[PDB]
Amino acid sequence: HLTPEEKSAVTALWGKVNVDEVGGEALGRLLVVYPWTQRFFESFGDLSTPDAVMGNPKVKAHGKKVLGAFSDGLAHLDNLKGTFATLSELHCDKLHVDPENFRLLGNVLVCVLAHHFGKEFTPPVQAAYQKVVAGVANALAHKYH
Amino acid sequence: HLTPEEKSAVTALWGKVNVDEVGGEALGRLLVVYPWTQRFFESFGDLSTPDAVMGNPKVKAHGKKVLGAFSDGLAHLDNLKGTFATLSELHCDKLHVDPENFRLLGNVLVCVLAHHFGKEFTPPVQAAYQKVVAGVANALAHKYH
Amino acid sequence: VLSPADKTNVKAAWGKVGAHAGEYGAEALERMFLSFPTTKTYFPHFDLSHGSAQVKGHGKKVADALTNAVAHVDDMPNALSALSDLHAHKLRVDPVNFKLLSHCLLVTLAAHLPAEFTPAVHASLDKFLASVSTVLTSKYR
Amino acid sequence: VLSPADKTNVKAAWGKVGAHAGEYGAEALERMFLSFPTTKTYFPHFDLSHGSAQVKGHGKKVADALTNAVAHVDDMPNALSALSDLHAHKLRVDPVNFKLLSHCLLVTLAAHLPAEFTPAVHASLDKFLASVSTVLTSKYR
Ligand code: HEM
Ligand code: HEM
Ligand code: HEM
Ligand code: HEM
Ligand SMILES: CC(C)(Oc1ccc(NC(=O)Nc2cc(Cl)cc(Cl)c2)cc1)C(=O)O
Ligand SMILES: CC(C)(Oc1ccc(NC(=O)Nc2cc(Cl)cc(Cl)c2)cc1)C(=O)O
Repeated sequence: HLTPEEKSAVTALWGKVNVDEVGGEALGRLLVVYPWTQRFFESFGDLSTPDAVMGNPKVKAHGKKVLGAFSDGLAHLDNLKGTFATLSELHCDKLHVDPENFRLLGNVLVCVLAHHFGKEFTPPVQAAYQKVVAGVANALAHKYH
Repeated sequence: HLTPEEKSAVTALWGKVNVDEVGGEALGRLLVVYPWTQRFFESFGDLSTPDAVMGNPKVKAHGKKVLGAFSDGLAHLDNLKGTFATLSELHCDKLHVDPENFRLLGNVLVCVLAHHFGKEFTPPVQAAYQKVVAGVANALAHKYH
Repeated sequence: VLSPADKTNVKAAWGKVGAHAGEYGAEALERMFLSFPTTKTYFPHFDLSHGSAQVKGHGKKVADALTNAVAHVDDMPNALSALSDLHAHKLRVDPVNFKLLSHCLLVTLAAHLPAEFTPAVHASLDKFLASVSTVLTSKYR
Repeated sequence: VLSPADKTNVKAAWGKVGAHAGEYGAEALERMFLSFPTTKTYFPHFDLSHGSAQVKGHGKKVADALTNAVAHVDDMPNALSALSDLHAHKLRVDPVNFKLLSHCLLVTLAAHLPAEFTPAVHASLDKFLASVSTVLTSKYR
C-alpha cells in the first residue's frame, strides 16, 4: 500500500525510464554484484567478467523482458499480487527461482535509478521505489509452495 | 495463510502450554541468545550471566506479559493485524522496539516449544507455528511509521 | 566469534547427537522444506517426500559436515574448504537460506536433546551454525 | 575477503567522494529513515526531519568512520574496535539494520558518482560495506 504522492513520484520518474536500457543494466548488475545469481543463466553465454556480463546480448534481452513485466506492474500498484500471480507460479514451478533474488534485483534496480538519475532520485522518491520493489518481490513470491 | 488443520494443530498444542513458564523461558532465552535485545531492560536488574537472566523475576514478569498477549492473539488468527494494531502503535511510538525483535522472539519461541514438547513438535506442527510467529511479527510491525 | 566456552558447549551437545547424525540432518531438512517452502527451489531434482532416500542421504552429508566442523572448530575455513568451493561456485544457494536451515537444525537439536539444550548451549549452537554458515558463504564473491 | 581490485575500487570511489563524505553520510541516513522507517527506532531522541543538524552531525561521524575504514582497509577490525564495542554493548542496533544503511550508502554514492559507480565498483563497495558491517557486529555475542 503506497500513498498517493508516492504513486505519483513513481509514475513521474518512470516516464523517463528507458525500460530496455535500465532492464539490461539492472539484470547485468545483479549478475555482477551477486554472482551466485548467475546460476539461473547457465545458457546465457559469456558471464566471466563485468564487461562480458554487461555487454552480453542475452543478458540485455532478458533484462528488457523482466523490467518490461515490472513496468506493466506499475499500472497496477494496488494489486501487485493478482498482477504477478502467473509469473509467480512460473518462477516457482518451472524456473525454481528462490524469491530472495527478487529482493536483490529490487535493490540493484534502485541503485541503477540513483546512478542514472542522480540528484533527481531524491530520498522521498527512493522511499517510494523501495515500497514498489518490496511489493513486486512480495507479489512474485506469493504463489510459491 | 494457515490451513484449517494448521489452526487446530496450533490450538491443540497451545492448550498444553504454561504461558507464564514458556513466556519467561522464551524472553530469557532471547536476552541470552541475542544479548543486544537487553537494550530495553536496563531497569530489570541482574542480566550478567545466563543463569541471572533466566532467574531474574522481572525478565520472567515481562515474559509472562508478552506471551500472555501472544496467547490472547491466538484467538484471532484471522485478524492478527487488527488484534495487534494498538500494541504495534505502542511499540513504535513509545517503546521504540525495532520489529526485528519480534522475529527473533518468534524463533526463540519455536526453539522453546520444540524443547518443551520434543517429538510432539513435529515438522508439520513447526511449519504451522512458523506461520503464526511470522504473522504476529508482521502484525506488530504493521503500524510502524 | 566462537569462544572456548562455545567450543565446549558445541562439542558436548553434538557429541550426544552421535549415531543419530544422519537422522537429525534428514529431520532438519524436512523441517526446512515444510517451514520455508522457498528452500525447495534448491532441490527440484529430489524426491522431497517424507522418508525419501535422497533426503536421508543428504541429511547424512550435512550432519557429517557439521561433525567435521565440530572436530575442527579451531580451523573451520580449512576443514570446510571444499564445501565452501562447492556452495560458492556450483550450488550457489542464496545466503539467506543458511539462516533457515540453521534455525531448523537448532529446532531439531532442541526436540531431541532436552537435557543438553540449556539457554547457554542454545546460544553456543546458534553461534556455531552461524559460523559454519559464514564459512560456507566465504567465497561467494 | 576484499580483493586487491576491491580495495582499489573502494579507495577510488571514496577518493572522489573526498570532502563531501560528511554530506553523503547525512544523505544516506535520511534515505534510510525514509525508506526503512523501523530504523528510526534507534533515534527517538533526534529530530529526524530533512536538514536536521543531529542527522548531519551523525552523518559526519558515520562518514569519518568509513574514511577511517578505507584508510585501514587491511586492518579494519582494529580501526573499528571502539565502534564495534559501542554498537555491541550500548547502542545494540539489531544487525539487520546495517544492511539497510549499507544499501542507502550505496544509493547515495550511485547518486553522486556518475563516472565512478561502474558495475565493478558497485560490486566492490557493497562488499566493503558488508565487511564494515560484519566488523561492526562482530562483538554482539
Ligand atoms: C522484477 C522481478 C522479475 C520479473 C517481473 C520477472 C519477469 C520475467 C518474465 C516476464 C520472464 C519471461 C517469461 C517467459 O519465458 O514466457 C522471466 C523469465 C525468467 N526469469 Fe524472471 N523476473 C524477475 C526477476 C527474476 C530474477 C531476479 C531472476 C534470477 C536471478 C529471474 C530468473 C528468470 C529466469 C531464469 C527466466 C527464464 C529465462 C530463460 O528463458 O532462459 N527472474 N522473468
Ligand atoms: C510476541 C511479541 C510481543 C508481544 C505480543 C508484546 C506485547 C506486549 C505487551 C502486552 C506489553 C504491555 C504494554 C502496556 O502495559 O501497555 C508490552 C510492553 C513492552 N514490550 Fe512488547 N511484546 C512483544 C515483543 C517484545 C519484544 C521482542 C521486545 C524487546 C526485546 C518488547 C519490548 C517491550 C517493552 C520494553 C515493553 C514495556 C515494558 C514495561 O513498561 O515494563 N516486546 N509488550
Ligand atoms: C549448515 C549448512 C550446510 C551444510 C553444512 C551443507 C553441507 C552440504 C554437503 C556436505 C553437501 C554434499 C556435498 C557432496 O556431495 O560432496 C551439500 C550439497 C548441497 N547443498 Fe549444502 N549445506 C548447508 C547448507 C545448504 C543450504 C541452506 C542449502 C539450500 C537451501 C543447500 C543446498 C544444497 C544442495 C542443492 C546440494 C546438492 C545436493 C545434491 O543434489 O546431492 N545447502 N551441502
Ligand atoms: C556503516 C555502518 C555504521 C557506521 C560506520 C556507524 C558509525 C557510527 C559512529 C562513528 C557513531 C558515533 C560514535 C561516537 O559518538 O563516538 C555511531 C553512533 C550511533 N549509531 Fe552507528 N554506525 C553504523 C550503523 C548504524 C546503524 C545501521 C544504526 C541503526 C539504524 C546505527 C545507530 C547508531 C546510533 C543510534 C548512534 C548514536 C547516535 C547519537 O545519539 O549520537 N548505526 N555510529
Ligand atoms: C555471503 C555474502 C556475499 O552474502 C550476501 C551479501 C550481501 C547481500 N545483500 C543484502 O542482503 N542486501 C540487502 C539490502 C537491503 Cl535494503 C535489505 C536487506 Cl534485508 C539486504 C546478500 C548476501 C556476504 O554476506 O558477504
Ligand atoms: C552479528 C550476529 C551475532 O548477528 C545475528 C546472528 C544470527 C541471527 N539469527 C537470525 O538471523 N535468524 C534467522 C532465523 C530465520 Cl527462520 C530467518 C532469518 Cl531471515 C533469520 C541474527 C543476528 C551474527 O550474524 O552472527
